[PDB]
Amino acid sequence: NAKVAVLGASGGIGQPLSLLLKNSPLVSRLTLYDIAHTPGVAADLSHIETKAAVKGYLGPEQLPDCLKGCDVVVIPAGVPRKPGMTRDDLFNTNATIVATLTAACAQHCPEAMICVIANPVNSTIPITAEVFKKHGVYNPNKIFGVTTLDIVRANTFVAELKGLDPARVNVPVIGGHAGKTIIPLISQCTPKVDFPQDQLTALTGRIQEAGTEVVKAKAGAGSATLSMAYAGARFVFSLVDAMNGKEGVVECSFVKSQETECTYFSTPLLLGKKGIEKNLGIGKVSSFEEKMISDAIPELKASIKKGEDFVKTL
Amino acid sequence: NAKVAVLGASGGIGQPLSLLLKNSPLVSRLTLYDIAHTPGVAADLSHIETKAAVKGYLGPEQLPDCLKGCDVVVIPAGVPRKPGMTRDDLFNTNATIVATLTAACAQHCPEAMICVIANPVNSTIPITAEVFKKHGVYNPNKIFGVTTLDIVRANTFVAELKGLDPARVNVPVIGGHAGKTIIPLISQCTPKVDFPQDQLTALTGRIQEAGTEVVKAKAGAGSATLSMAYAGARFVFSLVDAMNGKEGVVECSFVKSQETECTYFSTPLLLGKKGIEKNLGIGKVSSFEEKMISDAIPELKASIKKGEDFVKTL
Amino acid sequence: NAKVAVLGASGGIGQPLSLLLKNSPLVSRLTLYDIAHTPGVAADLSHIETKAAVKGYLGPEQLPDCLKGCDVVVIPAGVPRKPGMTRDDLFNTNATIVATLTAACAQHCPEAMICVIANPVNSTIPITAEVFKKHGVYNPNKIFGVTTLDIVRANTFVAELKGLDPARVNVPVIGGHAGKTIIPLISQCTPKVDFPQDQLTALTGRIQEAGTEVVKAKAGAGSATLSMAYAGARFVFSLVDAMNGKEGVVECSFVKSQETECTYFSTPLLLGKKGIEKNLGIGKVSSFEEKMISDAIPELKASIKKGEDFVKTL
Amino acid sequence: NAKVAVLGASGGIGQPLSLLLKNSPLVSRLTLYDIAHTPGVAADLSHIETKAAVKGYLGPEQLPDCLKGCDVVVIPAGVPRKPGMTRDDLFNTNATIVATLTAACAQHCPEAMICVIANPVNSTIPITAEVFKKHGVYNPNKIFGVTTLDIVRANTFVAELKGLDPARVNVPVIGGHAGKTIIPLISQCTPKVDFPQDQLTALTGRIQEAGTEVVKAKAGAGSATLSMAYAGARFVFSLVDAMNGKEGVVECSFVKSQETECTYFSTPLLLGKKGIEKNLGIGKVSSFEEKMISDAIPELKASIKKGEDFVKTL
Repeated sequence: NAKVAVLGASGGIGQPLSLLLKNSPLVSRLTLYDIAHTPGVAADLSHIETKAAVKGYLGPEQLPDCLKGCDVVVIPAGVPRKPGMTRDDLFNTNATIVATLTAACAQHCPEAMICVIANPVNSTIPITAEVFKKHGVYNPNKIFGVTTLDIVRANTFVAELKGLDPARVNVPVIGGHAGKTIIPLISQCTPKVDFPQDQLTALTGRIQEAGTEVVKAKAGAGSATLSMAYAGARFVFSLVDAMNGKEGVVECSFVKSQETECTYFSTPLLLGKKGIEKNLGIGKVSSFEEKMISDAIPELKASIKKGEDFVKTL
Repeated sequence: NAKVAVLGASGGIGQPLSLLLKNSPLVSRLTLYDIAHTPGVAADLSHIETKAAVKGYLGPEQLPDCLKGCDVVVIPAGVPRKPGMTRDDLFNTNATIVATLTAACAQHCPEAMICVIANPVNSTIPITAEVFKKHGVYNPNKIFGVTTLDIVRANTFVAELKGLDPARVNVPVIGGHAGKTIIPLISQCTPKVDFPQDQLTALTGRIQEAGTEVVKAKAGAGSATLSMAYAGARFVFSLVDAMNGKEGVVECSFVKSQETECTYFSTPLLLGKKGIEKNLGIGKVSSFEEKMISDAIPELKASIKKGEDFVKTL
Repeated sequence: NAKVAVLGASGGIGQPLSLLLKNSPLVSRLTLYDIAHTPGVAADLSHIETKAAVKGYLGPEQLPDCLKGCDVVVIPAGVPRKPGMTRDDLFNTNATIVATLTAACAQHCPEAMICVIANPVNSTIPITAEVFKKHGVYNPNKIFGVTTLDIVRANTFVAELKGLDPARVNVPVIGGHAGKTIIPLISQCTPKVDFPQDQLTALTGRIQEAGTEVVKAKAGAGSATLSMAYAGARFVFSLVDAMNGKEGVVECSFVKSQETECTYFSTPLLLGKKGIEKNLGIGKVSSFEEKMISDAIPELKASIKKGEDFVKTL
Repeated sequence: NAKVAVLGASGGIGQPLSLLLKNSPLVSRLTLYDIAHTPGVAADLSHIETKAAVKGYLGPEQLPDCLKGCDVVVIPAGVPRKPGMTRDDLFNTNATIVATLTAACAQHCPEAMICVIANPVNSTIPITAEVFKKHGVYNPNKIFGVTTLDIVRANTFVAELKGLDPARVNVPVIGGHAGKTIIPLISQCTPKVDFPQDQLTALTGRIQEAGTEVVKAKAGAGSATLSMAYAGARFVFSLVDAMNGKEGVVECSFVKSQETECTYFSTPLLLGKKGIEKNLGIGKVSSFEEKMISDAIPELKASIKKGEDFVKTL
């Protein structure tokens, strides 16, 4: 009986994401928000033979009605990358977007799970947290930076190289969601896999640059949409399952953390009825993986401070 | 184990359809075709953690490679309606698209199952058949006009009026896929439902004009995409299941038919390893439903001849 | 000091057309209307260092304000063709667009010159006329189906074949604006040009199919925009010159006509202070050109009745 | 006689710019380049009844054919701003675009005038210069950062405030093209105008933020396109006129400079057959203007350095 809001539902990620959500028997009400096209998207989806009641909402005047009574809010809203851009180049525009939408969440559904897809996640989660603090309703167990696509990619790339079924591969990925902050823990992969250091370095590099690879491949027509819809759907379903009392639900996500000196960090999280049940931590890692964690912390701290400083000027 | 081609994979229907197919454990290879953007879409989808190998093809030169060894070909390729248009306003453009694509199918994967989504279906299926006849490889048990969205809509609308779960509702829909040729057999609905004639006529009208309702809702941004992807995926999965040896698989579809005076007609079909195993026919219908069939036949025969005459001029 | 309104100013034709008008010393006020994006287009254009005052209007509330006091209204509003479509395939969408916009013109600037670009012109001019008749303000000397791009094309193609300066070439084009109804009168060209038959036939066909040529070349990204903006601007400037009292201003345009049995027809028109001063008629033509007129008449009459019937269904 | 290449001809600026160039009797050959849509744009423009021969080129394989024999190359190519973005956010994308395109210019038409519109101009001109240096063909009198839109805006705003014909207004604008580096010299305006400091400050701020104002007004639909096409065309025509031997042609442009400590800077330039004939310098300025110059130099220096360092990484 989960009530889910999608903010940015008319965009490239938002539409196929809303489809996957509508198709699931976990969702009872699907409220869609954007600045354009939502009524059409809602009409389209409302015809699908599943139980989820689909409602479309349009413009900041209707945003409160979209959020009212929501259990989960997913935020794919945001400007995508063009070839040559870094995720950091999107900060100025997407920071304003996230601050506005999460302010409405703080006011109208403060108890909801907030899942931010909007890049750069390393900065937009700190923004979300500070906005919630401003409204006096900050719960760090309920705010999630969606990094699930990194794990999905890692699983796929490991499966391809080792001739495995990616459905039965699980690579923990930690740190953040940008460049060298993406740290795939191949040593913790199930099933156990052994790559030589040159192949391991190549695999790790491809995981880190996978987003840019897709941006390049689309050649100006945006960034990952369909795989991001898949990964965002996976995360929401995991979260909704856990809220309904499903046990053993573990997902990596960029959250308020005390695992490192970084105040926000991605690690495997046991999810439960109140959101984050337990942060399962970094765990035992190789020297190579330790080196990556060390190199990533400087950029993570910088991205975090950037997001915090943006909210200070509001 | 199925090898599925999606012709028009970069379009509004094509992209979410390709996503749903990539997510399926029934698909082992997914080849995508379009005249633009296919490499970007293929790169996007290839990151998803499922077994299906994804490959993107671009331009008519690469169309043969896309079709090589395919088991099922799905054709969402086509121009969508704008508000005010009838499906027949798309005839000239989509007839040419279907004629070109199905000609490539006849040459390069004649044994494959051909699922045509491109509208107007009442003419484009006749076009497909005549193209296959011209190449001397016409198998009427393997060419399908996808009407599944009509059934999906009928199930949803009946479920909403009776307060049922759409997953437990099954409404046979017969005839064709345009206006009054869409004939929902509410008298054969499982479970049995009783409407007074005024509500039954309103429900019947809603099902018939649902496509136009979505076009009006999208207000220039195309026609049904996400619900059509769902409906298209449903039909493909039913078909692939039946091909692997699943029993009792029944789907309505616009096909070569001897059930009425129309040479092509939509009825529930028992699917199997060779495609259509048995046409289950119209069955017993109400007087109201009998009148709808009688009134639809002239339009169906007209649309069929229009498609046949188009191929005849080529 | 002309006041010009552009209805559909945010579209593919509208924006470059608006630029050309803003750049002209003949325009003192430029009012722009559309259902989206107009404020941004007006803001952009308002920075240009010419005298024309630019104002952007958005939505039905503001449409009357755009039209009040206008000398000329240009209506590029309408959906463009995709490859394989005929101009007639756009009728059912563009008919309502033209009906709505010309009704506002009839109410708010009935004395203005009404220049309809929206296709299919052979049907949308009849619509415009009947709308003006319904409002009791029909002046056939002020309603113009813009065929100017046919003449511009003919001039270019003749000039290229003969190696002439296209600025010194003038080819009358008569009939209508769709395929075989486009009748270039190469026999009346200035300077007089003599082509061998095979070149003459190829030239004539190229002129007739030029729009489809551009649609093909654009491969789904619409139809002629930049050259249509040029041609539309040329026609407006000719109208304004004539309104300012310039002598001998001649333009072909699709207008109410008694030159043939067709109630609307394009011929060279002497323009004056009140619009059409004198219809100069078909004049002396060749046998090849006479046969083209004969072939065009049935299609034109069909297109005209289609537009007339549409208004009668309202 | 002038052969002009437009690199980025299919974009928002490129299309209307190409139209204005096609319309000009100063242009005899027009070559259009982009990575998509160019064939359609070229076909469209090739129908216009002016002498300029139009040809379209698609993809890096055809870029050399586009550039050979060119007298002037204009580069509007580049990603536009979204609301929130600074021009600096576009650096990474547009730097790569400019680096690639200007490398091709240095290889295939090193004698051509190079007019860079792509922002941030304060960095992309340094990129252009260094790329030409690498190929041993650097001519600083032929490389221009197009700042003309700032002058066009200043003229319009001054004219509007004083009720003047903007055609008779001329405001020199110096420095660069980004925020506080845009320095309008109102003290050197012709005709002489007098504003109180409060008005002068607001007018000055209005000119500096004009680009951001349009981005806001377009609300996500890009940045200035039509006015930039006007301003780009103006500059190209001034340059081509000067190349034809017209005397007294003066335009402000961001060029290699020794007028200040900045190695690149915008001031009024006397144009001629060699490109830059003479740099006319800053001239006599007010205290207010002197202060703006002092405050801008640090940012200009950083932008120049940033561009130079980028080329080192290639």
